Amino acid sequence: IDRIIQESVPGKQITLAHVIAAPIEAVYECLGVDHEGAIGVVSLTPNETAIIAADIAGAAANIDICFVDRFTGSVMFSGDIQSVETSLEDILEYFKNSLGFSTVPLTKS
Amino acid sequence: IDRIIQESVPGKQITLAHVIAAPIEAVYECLGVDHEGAIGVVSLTPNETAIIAADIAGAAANIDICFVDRFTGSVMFSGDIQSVETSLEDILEYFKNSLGFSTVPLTKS
Amino acid sequence: GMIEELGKIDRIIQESVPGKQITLAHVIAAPIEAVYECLGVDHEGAIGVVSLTPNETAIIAADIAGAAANIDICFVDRFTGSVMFSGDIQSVETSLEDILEYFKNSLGFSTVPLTKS
Amino acid sequence: GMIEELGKIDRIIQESVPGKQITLAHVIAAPIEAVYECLGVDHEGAIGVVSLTPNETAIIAADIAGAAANIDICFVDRFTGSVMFSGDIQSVETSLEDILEYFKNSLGFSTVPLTKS
Amino acid sequence: IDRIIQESVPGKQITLAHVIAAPIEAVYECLGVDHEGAIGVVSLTPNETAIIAADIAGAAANIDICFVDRFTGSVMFSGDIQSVETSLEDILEYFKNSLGFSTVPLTKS
Amino acid sequence: IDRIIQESVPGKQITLAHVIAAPIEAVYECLGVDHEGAIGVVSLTPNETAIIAADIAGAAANIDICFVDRFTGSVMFSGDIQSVETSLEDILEYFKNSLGFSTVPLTKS
Repeated sequence: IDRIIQESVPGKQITLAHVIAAPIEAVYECLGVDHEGAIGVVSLTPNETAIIAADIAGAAANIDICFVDRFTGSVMFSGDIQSVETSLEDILEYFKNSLGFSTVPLTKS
Repeated sequence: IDRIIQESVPGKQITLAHVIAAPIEAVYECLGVDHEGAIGVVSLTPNETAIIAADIAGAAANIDICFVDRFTGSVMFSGDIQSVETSLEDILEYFKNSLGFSTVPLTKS
Repeated sequence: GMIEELGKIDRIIQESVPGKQITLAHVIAAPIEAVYECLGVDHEGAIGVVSLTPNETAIIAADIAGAAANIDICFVDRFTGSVMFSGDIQSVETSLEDILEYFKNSLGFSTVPLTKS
Repeated sequence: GMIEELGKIDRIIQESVPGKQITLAHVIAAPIEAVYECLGVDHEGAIGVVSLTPNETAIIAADIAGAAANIDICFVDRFTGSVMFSGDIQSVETSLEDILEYFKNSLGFSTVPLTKS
Repeated sequence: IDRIIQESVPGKQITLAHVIAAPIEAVYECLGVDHEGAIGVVSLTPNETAIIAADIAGAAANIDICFVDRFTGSVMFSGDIQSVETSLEDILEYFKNSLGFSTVPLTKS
Repeated sequence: IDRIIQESVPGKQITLAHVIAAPIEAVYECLGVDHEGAIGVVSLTPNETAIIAADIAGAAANIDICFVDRFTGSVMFSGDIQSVETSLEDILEYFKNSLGFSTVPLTKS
């Protein structure tokens, strides 16, 4: 079995840019939010970029930030489906173009 | 021994999609749940996808969500064996077909 | 940067996912008093210790252990992927064997042998 | 195990150590109200955000930032390797530039460019 | 830049088997122990093996376990220098021979 | 994209051995220390070696240990610039020459 030294640094990636269009009651309940609208879910690396993603999403009409987590690199936000989708697009486009991030497709459930 | 720089990012994978058909008493007690029915257990990466899997499980079948853990990337839920298996199948199908995630088989004990 | 350039250190992206493995399935036949005290358990019998990946499989291993033999579960830890349980040596070994056989034969996970101290 | 054998998945030992890198040196010029609220800071000025490895270098970056320009440190986090600070846009950019130049030129760390939103 | 999927599992290794022969006061103070004797320090992977190492060390004459940490994979114990050294040797020999661990030399400060 | 199994173990490395010669007030305040003298900062792997580095630092020179963190693998200490530099030098020499660890230069700001 070969052995190597791995110098570990964070990559630059959005691994999830997702809208739950019509969450079930239990999902609203676990976030502690109003049981209305869609939920956007973002996974980012490095984790500090959560605050940047939350700032992009929360600037848009109809978007309320549910939480910004710099410890896990996660953002969740609420809005109508169309607002949530375009804010996910704003995040993907900013991070791809400006920070050279690897990105995933916008996904929907 | 050589040295390489590793840019660490989360992968996109379900590593466990499991039903315990007839849990022992100690296992119901560790989850704090009613001592009836089957338990479904899911391991996901990136961890934020736990909320997506919980939403699919609750919409797929008459199950009770035990917890949704975005910190560990884990979901557990309860219901009759058929209901829990339906929920696991719907998670695995959606994550594979719609998210392009790596998946595992639906496993049973 | 300078360290990387002058060291000619290469760079790769690694997508991290958990593997599927039992890395420890161990019986302490006759624990010392301090080990029983650290688990907060009765100072009698053997202790079984299991290390699993991914960590959520701890609850599956605990269920098999308790169904396999007359053991008392000490803890089931889905945060660390760990299970510990207690009982007479033969019961603890039976439970460890049943965990290894299920994970190897039904799940196809990588498994270590049963080890004893 | 069966999954590994039939998938012909190879196995390597990786000795994990931290690298030496700034992965983020970023100014939010005009934060939204919710971002100021999440940091618990005055709702005025730009925010600077730094991601460092190894995480203990957060205190070094905070010291440079505060010495470089009239900024207010929001937090210094040696557990996550993170620094955030606030001030007028030109002060926040000066502090980020001074962090990048010190880490690149004095320490030889890998560094990203200064980024703006 | 190449990209690979890393299936992460714990290795089997003792990375540290160390005796501080005559700790300074501050080191005794940080462990909350009597300011006498040497300190043995063990780093193990997987972390659950801390309990096995603590059982081997604590069985020996003169050894008191300071702490056993299954969350970090760490053990610290106290005794006279010679007892601490032979207990570190007992741990290294058990884990190398029985569990096939990679091991380091016994080190001393 | 190919897949490999990575057996993860800690490496043996000091990644930071740093003196802040004249800290700003906010930095003394974040550590909760007297606003006088230099600060030494050490990053170690495996994390248990923090206690070994703290012991060497305290025995090397007239320094005050701020914290010894075996959870993060970190040590910080305070003293006059000469004392702090002596302590960092003794840590780097011992870890390189006696433990066979990878080290970094003694760095200054």
